[PDB]
Amino acid sequence: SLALSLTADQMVSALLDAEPPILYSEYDPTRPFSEASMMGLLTNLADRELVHMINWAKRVPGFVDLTLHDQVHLLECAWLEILMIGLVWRSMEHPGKLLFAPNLLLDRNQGKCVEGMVEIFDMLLATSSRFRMMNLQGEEFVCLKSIILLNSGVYTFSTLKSLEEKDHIHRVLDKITDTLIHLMAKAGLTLQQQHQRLAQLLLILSHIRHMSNKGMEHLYSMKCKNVVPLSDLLLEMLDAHRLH
Amino acid sequence: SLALSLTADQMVSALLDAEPPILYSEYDPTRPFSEASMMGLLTNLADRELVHMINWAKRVPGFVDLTLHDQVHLLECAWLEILMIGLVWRSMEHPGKLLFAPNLLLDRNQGKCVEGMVEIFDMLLATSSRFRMMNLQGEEFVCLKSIILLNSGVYTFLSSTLKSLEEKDHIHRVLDKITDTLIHLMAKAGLTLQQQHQRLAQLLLILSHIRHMSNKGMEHLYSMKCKNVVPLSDLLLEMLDAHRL
Amino acid sequence: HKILHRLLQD
Amino acid sequence: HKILHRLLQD
Ligand SMILES: C[C@]12CC[C@H](c3ccc(O)c(F)c3F)C[C@H]1CC[C@@H]2O
Ligand SMILES: C[C@]12CC[C@H](c3ccc(O)c(F)c3F)C[C@H]1CC[C@@H]2O
Repeated sequence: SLALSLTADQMVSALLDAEPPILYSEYDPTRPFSEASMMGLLTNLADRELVHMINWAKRVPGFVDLTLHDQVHLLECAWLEILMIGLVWRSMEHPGKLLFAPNLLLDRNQGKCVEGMVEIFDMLLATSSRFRMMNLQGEEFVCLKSIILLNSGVYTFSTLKSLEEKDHIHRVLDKITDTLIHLMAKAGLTLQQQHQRLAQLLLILSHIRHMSNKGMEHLYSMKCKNVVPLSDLLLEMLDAHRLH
Repeated sequence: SLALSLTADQMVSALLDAEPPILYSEYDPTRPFSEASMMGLLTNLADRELVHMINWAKRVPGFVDLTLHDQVHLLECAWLEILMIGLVWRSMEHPGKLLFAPNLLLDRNQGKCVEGMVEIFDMLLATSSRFRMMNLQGEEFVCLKSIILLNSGVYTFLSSTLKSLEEKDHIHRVLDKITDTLIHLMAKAGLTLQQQHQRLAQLLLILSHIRHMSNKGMEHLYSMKCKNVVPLSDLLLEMLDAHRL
Repeated sequence: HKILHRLLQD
Repeated sequence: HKILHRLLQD
């Protein structure tokens, strides 16, 4: 089936090479921030990141084996999670700050410009602090990000073809588990430290799920208040969660 | 704290001994459901279940070591996740059904008695199927549930200042112990080292979906609150106001 | 002063 | 139809 036949180090390389680039913001220091304008920047950025994500996802081993229907569902379910773990990752070296872009580095007090957004910034900054405390490695990050892609929507899939696709996904997920463990072993962690750290990293995905759900609702309310014009792509991702 | 000195077997025993009882629904005697009727029963059950959860939480090793404020925060954040994972657990042996109580076993289609609730049932049922497909063990269940209690709200521990840092480190230490306990159970079950790690990953990733169901459930319950389809208890309203304001 | 507070001590 | 569906082909 390919993907399954990959070694750990092969798995790592594939994920590392598939990594999307860091994009810039259309941030214009000419004008002061407004709620509408900050929401404009952030969502414009998200939109352009999405296109790269979609293409990144296809380079995640096992993902293109799935139906178009299943690829869509997985991405629809996990897109904001995937954006957030990437953000939290590149924000690691910047305590008290979120590096949305190299030209867009925001602290929590700048998040207060948008109503109810500082709560989301606070959670994001805490996660970044958590990753920094754990000394999260790049190889570990790309494993976690692929795990989010394959797992977050797998439970929301009758039929037997639907079970064949579910099984295949879990096969690949188990492969990344093997990859993560192998990484920690190579890094010289004890056998005990291996399963302890594996647990720590995966439990963070529960908070990332939480941040996404709070983020989805916040973005949705901004939409329903006509604060920001969203791309048709974003409207469709947002729509996939119903929300209210 | 004599929580970090527990053996893996003593951890299991403590959690099993701490287990809350399976409450009954007042569903009487069997009148045809309505929207207000089912919401009434479900929320009534939830309120009664919550009181027991709080005493169960106090018996989770390491939990009572935390400040009053932090204990409150952990329960406020995790209460619906804890109910849901319990619901899913006792619904394992009843495929396509949700056992809210021994006398309240709901089919999927009965979730359509309440607007928008069937989608939440669907997610709970899918989780139940995964547990069943994994052949989830009781000792594993109590480990996962305790993990949810300690893990869900520890990141939102605002004030990363002073003796709140000591708190967070304590919680992570206990979490490691429970992790060790899960692995111990799998090792005892005869799983290979690779099988152990894979199953651990599989169980914890389910907690990501349990978080999702809780966030959606909170939103639904809030919408039902505002529409006044059902009068909620003071306790429920408080737990609900923790995710809002 | 919340109900949760009371039950945690009780 | 859906943009995401279209993008997953291009
Ligand atoms: C505008 C938001 C904040 C920034 C959010 C956002 C944008 C781009 C990212 O790369 C990212 F990681 C991220 F999280 C996207 C939305 C979610 C909640 C708010 O409405
Ligand atoms: C009434 C609800 C459905 C059942 C929910 C619920 C009740 C009791 C449980 O033991 C449980 F596990 C559970 F999930 C509680 C709320 C959440 C969304 C709906 O409004």
